[PDB]
Amino acid sequence: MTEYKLVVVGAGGVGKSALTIQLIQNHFVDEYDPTIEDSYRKQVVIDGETCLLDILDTAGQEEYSAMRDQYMRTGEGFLCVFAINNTKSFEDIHQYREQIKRVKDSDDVPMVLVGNKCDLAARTVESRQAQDLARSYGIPYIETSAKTRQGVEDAFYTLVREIRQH
Amino acid sequence: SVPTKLEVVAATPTSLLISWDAPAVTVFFYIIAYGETGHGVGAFQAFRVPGSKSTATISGLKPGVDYTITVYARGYSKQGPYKPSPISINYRT
Ligand SMILES: Nc1nc2c(ncn2[C@@H]2O[C@H](COP(=O)(O)OP(=O)(O)OP(O)(O)=S)[C@@H](O)[C@H]2O)c(=O)[nH]1
Ligand SMILES: [Mg+2]
Repeated sequence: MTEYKLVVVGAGGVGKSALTIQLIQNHFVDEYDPTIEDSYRKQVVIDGETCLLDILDTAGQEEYSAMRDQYMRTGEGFLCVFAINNTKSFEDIHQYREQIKRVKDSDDVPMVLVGNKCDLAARTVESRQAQDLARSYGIPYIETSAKTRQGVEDAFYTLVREIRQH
Repeated sequence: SVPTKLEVVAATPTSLLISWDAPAVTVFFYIIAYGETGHGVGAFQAFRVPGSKSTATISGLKPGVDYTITVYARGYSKQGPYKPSPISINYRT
């Protein structure tokens, strides 16, 4: 059975753990428990093809170079997550991508840009800015709510499709 | 709770300099979280600082607004993951 090693990366508090737990266990974690490192494995069927998702839920960036370099080397695809109420989380995306490209030695890495917390009223990052960034990288952009499940399955399955089509 | 003695040491209408007492164990990193007092789930911002720090600046705040600030310590020990309960304070402006 094919395995996909997915790595969720982004600033602290943007919803990486809540998005992962919604995909894998189908419930919303409302408590904030900052992550050190967590792995999730689940057998799924995507577009009729059975696979195992091995998802690494990482501590918030910026991580120590030595640790970040290890999961960027082994990751096959990256969910780059910001929160639409955190402009710093959005601005930091560019350097996360540059670091993944440097470790992979490739400008073509399977990646999806995720704008999370799209259920919140008071947004500080516009969709237009994020769509323009994702287009500049040639990668998909999707807005998600771990709370309502809007876009969650689409974001992870889109990342698996990016790996399969690489 | 870890760390201890969380306080605002300097404030402007848009910024807070916060300070805390490090525990007597090695901390890998801290998370600083801030939002309006009584905010709904997810309605906050957070950033990571290295475990060597015992201060942080929070910027881009609205003048005359009540904020809740929370600090989490994270790391490892002989016992396993180090995930103590956070410490919080409230501060206006
Ligand atoms: N309203 C809302 N809240 C969310 C959403 N996603 C996550 N949250 C909330 O924000 C908080 C942080 O989410 P979490 O998944 O723990 O962040 P994280 O990115 O894993 O944080 P870290 O481990 O890097 S420090 C939690 O209280 C969670 O319930 C969302 O889509 N909408
Ligand atoms: Mg987490």
